[PDB]
Amino acid sequence: AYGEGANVFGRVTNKSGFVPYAGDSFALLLPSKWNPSDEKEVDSIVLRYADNFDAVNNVYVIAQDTDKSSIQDYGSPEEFISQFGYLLGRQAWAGQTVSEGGFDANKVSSAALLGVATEKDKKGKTYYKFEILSRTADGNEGGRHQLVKATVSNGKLYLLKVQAGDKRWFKGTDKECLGVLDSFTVV
Amino acid sequence: QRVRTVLDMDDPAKEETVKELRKDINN
Amino acid sequence: GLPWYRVHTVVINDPGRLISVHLMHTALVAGWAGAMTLFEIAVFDPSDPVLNPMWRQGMFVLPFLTRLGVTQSWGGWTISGETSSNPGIWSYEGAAASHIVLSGLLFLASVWHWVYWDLELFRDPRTGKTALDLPKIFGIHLFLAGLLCFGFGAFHVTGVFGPGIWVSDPYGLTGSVQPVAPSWGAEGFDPYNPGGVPAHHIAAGILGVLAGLFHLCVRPSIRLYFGLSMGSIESVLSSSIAAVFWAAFVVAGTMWYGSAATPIELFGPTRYQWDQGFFQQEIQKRVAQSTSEGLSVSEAWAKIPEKLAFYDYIGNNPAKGGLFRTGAMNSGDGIAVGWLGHASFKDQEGRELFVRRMPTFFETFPVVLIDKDGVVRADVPFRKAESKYSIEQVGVSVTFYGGELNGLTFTDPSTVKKYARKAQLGEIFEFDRSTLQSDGVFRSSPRGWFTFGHLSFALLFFFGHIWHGSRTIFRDVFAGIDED
Amino acid sequence: MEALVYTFLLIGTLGIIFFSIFFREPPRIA
Amino acid sequence: LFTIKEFDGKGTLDSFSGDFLVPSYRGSTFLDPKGRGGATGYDNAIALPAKADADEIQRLNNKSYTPGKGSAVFSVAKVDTETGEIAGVFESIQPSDTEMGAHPAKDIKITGLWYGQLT
Amino acid sequence: EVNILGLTATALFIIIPTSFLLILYVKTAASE
Ligand code: CLA
Ligand code: CLA
Ligand code: CLA
Ligand code: CLA
Ligand code: CLA
Ligand code: CLA
Ligand code: CLA
Ligand SMILES: CCCCCCCCCCCCCCCC(=O)OC[C@H](COP(=O)(O)OC[C@@H](O)CO)OC(=O)CCCCCCCCCCCCCCC
Ligand SMILES: CC1=C(/C=C/C(C)=C/C=C/C(C)=C/C=C/C=C(C)/C=C/C=C(C)/C=C/C2=C(C)CCCC2(C)C)C(C)(C)CCC1
Ligand SMILES: CC1=C(/C=C/C(C)=C\C=C\C(C)=C\C=C\C=C(C)\C=C\C=C(C)\C=C\C2=C(C)CCCC2(C)C)C(C)(C)CCC1
Repeated sequence: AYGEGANVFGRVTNKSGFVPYAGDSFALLLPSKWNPSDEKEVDSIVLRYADNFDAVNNVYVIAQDTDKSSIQDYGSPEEFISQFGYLLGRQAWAGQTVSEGGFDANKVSSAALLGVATEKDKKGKTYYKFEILSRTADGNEGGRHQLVKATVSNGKLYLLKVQAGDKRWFKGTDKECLGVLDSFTVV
Repeated sequence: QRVRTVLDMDDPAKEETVKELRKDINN
Repeated sequence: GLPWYRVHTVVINDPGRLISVHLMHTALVAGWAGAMTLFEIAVFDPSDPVLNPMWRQGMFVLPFLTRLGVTQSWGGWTISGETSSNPGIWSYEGAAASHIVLSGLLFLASVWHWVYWDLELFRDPRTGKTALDLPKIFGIHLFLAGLLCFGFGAFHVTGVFGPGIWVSDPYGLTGSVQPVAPSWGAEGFDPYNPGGVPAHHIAAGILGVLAGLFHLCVRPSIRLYFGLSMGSIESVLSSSIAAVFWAAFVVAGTMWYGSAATPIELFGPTRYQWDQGFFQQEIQKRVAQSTSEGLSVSEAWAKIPEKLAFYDYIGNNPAKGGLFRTGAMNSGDGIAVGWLGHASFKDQEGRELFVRRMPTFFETFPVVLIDKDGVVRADVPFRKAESKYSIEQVGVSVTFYGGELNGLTFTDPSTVKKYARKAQLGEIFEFDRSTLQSDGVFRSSPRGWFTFGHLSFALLFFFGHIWHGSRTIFRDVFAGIDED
Repeated sequence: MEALVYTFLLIGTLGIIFFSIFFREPPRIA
Repeated sequence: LFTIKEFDGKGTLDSFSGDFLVPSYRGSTFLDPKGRGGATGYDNAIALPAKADADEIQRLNNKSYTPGKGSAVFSVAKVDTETGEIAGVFESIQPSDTEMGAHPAKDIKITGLWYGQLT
Repeated sequence: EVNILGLTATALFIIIPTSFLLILYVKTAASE
């Protein structure tokens, strides 16, 4: 390799904890600690990054070819997230249970909506923003926080989805999850 | 016959195959 | 008196009773060989040579008997599936009975040498005291060993007078005892070349005969005699033990890694054959060659032999059993009775998934089904409440293309998950677990048991050699220096 | 084993009678 | 699981009875000593790769958590007029735990005192 | 498939009295 001197009295080149990523008509600041992973749950996923510590803390974007011109044409944002109640993962258990505690009858998972927004960045196209607390009957990570930023630019729906366990969310991964959320800009 | 397909055929089931560990520079 | 760990030292300066105790040990070993062979013949089931071979039945000395030529028994059967011709005197039971008769004769000779120990042959004519000319004894023994090595390599294994040795297919499909032509080139040093064994034994026998003649004719130097204590039997004990565990380490290594002297059809497959996808790669190559030229699926797989699919199965893995999982491999997970076929899995829209095979390190492994490209597409999840990978929502179907299941496609129930879990172990086989009341946990091969016993014995004999070399170099201080 | 045990017992009895015939104690007092 | 949840009472003040919902005992996220379970778990004999046939179905495949029901009879005694405080006795019949559905449940008879304040 | 209960019975009935008699004979011949 080429010979160059070591870094002495040369300061540090990265402290923000966020590295830019430019993709197919989208750009976002990924967490610097996180690393890429080739695990496509939904086939529409084009980019996926996950935490090296705990892979529940993960982020991915989907590039779904769509018909509706603008995100407002998907109706109310509630109507939009009702359509997207499939990328949360349906329960693989079908047995009867009234013993979960704090859940509906025969159910072992629940999702609570905590945010509904129509944020804008630079052009005028609106961004549907959502926060969802997903509580599973086992209580893993104390629940999972799903932050969704969705829009369509040309003819493809671009939906950010960062995941964070409630255990890590209370520790302080909220800053990085919200940083990815605000840095997802579709250009 | 298809050495590229059979190499990919044994790609998912077992990553430690000789056929994979040999000539892996070209892949 | 003597301590319990010293009672065998009474025959150090008694050559006749040393010969007696050597004869006693030799009788015990030959009697064990005969009795062990008869036990394995009594508990052996020769009905299915293909799907229930000897290494699946816990046979230990039968592969070693087979490797050098005996194949048929007095019961009229042969391990190759052929019905027996005339076995002569040298069948399995005949060799066992010969070992038992030899054991009795050696017992009688041991008794005679115990009683008649004060033979003038063991007395030095020059001084009158008891002594052994150990360099000359070594020369005689090396000459005899070289003669035996040359005879075994030039007459037995080459087939000019003997039967030969076991030569098999590279994938262990067809194998038999055949004469072997020696390989005198660099290929003769190929461990898997059967020709390197006659060439080795011929050359080593010639060289051993030459070295035995040299030791018969030439006396050692005084410096080397005093340095190695050649007048002492404890020094030759240490050196012999050293050579013995060297050979034990060598045989354990060749046992574990496989060689031409370690046939797959006799000692079972290898953990490196499982890890490196030997039988799996050959099976897939045969299926691809048949499918690319003519024969379609479900009939190309029928061309796959039953023995090869049995070799491609982690239950035949020697590195899968346990230390206290005792007994035959059949007692582990049943006697194999048939090959259900190649479990092929498809998605709901249609693409062939593959169950990730279990490595040897894992007592248990997660059941995942991943794509041709190398991306996880389905699994049998633990949590069963998340993502898009559970079987019941991916919608994979298993088709099967083999013997009992040739066109039976299962898509809806948990039988798909069960077949995926069976497919992570290799080729799915039908097992009878009621004949021997089988356990369920995998057992070890005779190859693994041989390797473990010989490596443990090799380290124990390393300690024994170190202790004996200590004792023979330090004889003056182990006995006494008398205030000086 | 089945026949091996019978053979072992028979040859053990034969060895015992052989030792009794040949390697007995010398007959003292008449 | 000693429950009186979802219990309706029909009858007079001297004696009124009814039925109540009895949950399983364990949730579907409960794992057995071998890690097998319902909603989460193994649902397979992981200890040995050659035993999942039609004999462990009671232990692996079913894993039932279906709720049962129990019958309790109540009685009102020692009524209070000024502040509406009733304290009678009860006798409750309900099934026991089926563990994980492996064996049938026994019937538990629970007798004791109950107390209430009326507003 | 080996009658090992009978094998154990025969082996013990051979070993125990033979060893007992041999020990008695050895201790008798050692001290005349
Ligand atoms: C190094 C020589 C060697 C090797 C490699 C084998 C290998 C094998 N033998 Mg074998 N055997 C041997 C010598 C050997 N044997 C000898 C010398 C005898 C005469 C006693 C026998 C008699 C014999 C019988 C009767 C049988 C076998 C069987 C078997 C097979 C089953 C696996 C097994 O052994 O169980 C497990 C092995 C172990 C658990 C090893 C024990 C580990 C350590 C040494 C124990 C420590 C001892 C401890 C201090 C004592 C306290 C215990 C106490 C509380 C009881 C296997 C391939 C079986 C078979 O398949 O039938 C053909 C069978 O039934 N063998
Ligand atoms: C140390 C090297 C070596 C070894 C391990 C073997 C091993 C073997 N040889 Mg062999 N051979 C060798 C060197 C060797 N050979 C050499 C140098 C030659 C050239 C002369 C031959 C030529 C040769 C021929 C022509 C044949 C064999 C055969 C065999 C196989 C069975 C015979 C046997 O040895 O049983 C074990 C033998 C003993 C343990 C000897 C014991 C002596 C007894 C106690 C005498 C008692 C008398 C009587 C036999 C007792 C009756 C027994 C019973 C019926 C009651 C066997 C695997 C035969 C074969 O092909 O297998 C089918 C065969 O026909 N060999
Ligand atoms: C007439 C003599 C004779 C014959 C023909 C046989 C024949 C046989 N024996 Mg055997 N045996 C004999 C005597 C004999 N034995 C005696 C006297 C004993 C008591 C010590 C034994 C104890 C015995 C046991 C425990 C076993 C056999 C077994 C066997 C069978 C397979 C042998 C095999 O493949 O192992 C391979 C043989 C070897 C690997 C020997 C290699 C010798 C080493 C490598 C020598 C290296 C050091 C050397 C000094 C270096 C020299 C220098 C060089 C330049 C010359 C075979 C039929 C096996 C069997 O299946 O049971 C029936 C078995 O396990 N025998
Ligand atoms: C362990 C001792 C040993 C012994 C006794 C032999 C013996 C033999 N070798 Mg061999 N060899 C050995 C080790 C040994 N080799 C090793 C470690 C290797 C490397 C893996 C080789 C690679 C080798 C090759 C490639 C060939 C032989 C060949 C031969 C045969 C004729 C060679 C010759 O001497 O003619 C006279 C030698 C010459 C005119 C010039 C020497 C150059 C040759 C090509 C190399 C072989 C030299 C060999 C090591 C000499 C061993 C000395 C021995 C005869 C005392 C002969 C019987 C030849 C053969 O297959 O026979 C048909 C052959 O082509 N050997
Ligand atoms: C041209 C004639 C000829 C031919 C064709 C051969 C052919 C062969 N010989 Mg050979 N040899 C010959 C002549 C010939 N020899 C002569 C004239 C002599 C002198 C008498 C020898 C002495 C000899 C020895 C001593 C050995 C061979 C071995 C071999 C085989 C090597 C391949 C193998 O089996 O695995 C590979 C074998 C090895 C890797 C062993 C190498 C030794 C290593 C370093 C041992 C390491 C263990 C040691 C205790 C270190 C500690 C390890 C630690 C972790 C504890 C091969 C088939 C080997 C054998 O017996 O095969 C099993 C062997 O050990 N030969
Ligand atoms: C062929 C190899 C060999 C031979 C010929 C000898 C020979 C001898 N050893 Mg030695 N030794 C060996 C290997 C060998 N050893 C090994 C491998 C080790 C490491 C474990 C030792 C460690 C050792 C020590 C520490 C000592 C000796 C001593 C002695 C001397 C007499 C003491 C004695 O045996 O009384 C009788 C021994 C017993 C009654 C032991 C009881 C039986 C044991 C506990 C179980 C036997 C297992 C089973 C029945 C046999 C299967 C083993 C086999 C498969 C290997 C004697 C000359 C002693 C000495 O130096 O002399 C003063 C001494 O203290 N040895
Ligand atoms: C823990 C290691 C060790 C130790 C401390 C000893 C110590 C002793 N051994 Mg011994 N030995 C050993 C290992 C050891 N040995 C091994 C592994 C073998 C092969 C099985 C032998 C075989 C052996 C024999 C045959 C004899 C002794 C004897 C003796 C005694 C006499 C002094 C002597 O010559 O030593 C031995 C000298 C060495 C161990 C030096 C080895 C240095 C090597 C050769 C350097 C080679 C490096 C080279 C680059 C290869 C590396 C390649 C790599 C990839 C493998 C002495 C107390 C003699 C005795 O009779 O006892 C009284 C005797 O005759 N030893
Ligand atoms: C099937 C074929 C036959 C089967 C083989 C049968 C083998 C028979 C003999 C085997 C047993 C040998 C008996 C040894 C008899 C014996 O040991 O005698 C004690 C002996 C002491 O010997 P001395 O030096 O006193 O010898 C002088 C004489 O008086 C004794 O002969 O110790 C040793 O030799 C080795 C040193 C430590 C050995 C003892 C320590 C053992 C550790 C135990 C730890 C317990 C607690 C652990 C808790 C963590
Ligand atoms: C006299 C005589 C005879 C013969 C007889 C007989 C029959 C013999 C035998 C014998 C035998 C039949 C033997 C066998 C044996 C056995 C052995 C010798 C063994 C052993 C052991 C061991 C060594 C072990 C070890 C161990 C242990 C301790 C446990 C387990 C594990 C191990 C391995 C570790 C006749 C009449 C013919 C003729 C001539 C004379
Ligand atoms: C008399 C004499 C003498 C002595 C000798 C000796 C001392 C011998 C020995 C020997 C021995 C030391 C032996 C041993 C052995 C062993 C055996 C014989 C065995 C076996 C086997 C079996 C049968 C077992 C089985 C089993 C198992 C495997 C496991 C499970 C359980 C059981 C236990 C059942 C002298 C030389 C001085 C002099 C001359 C003569």
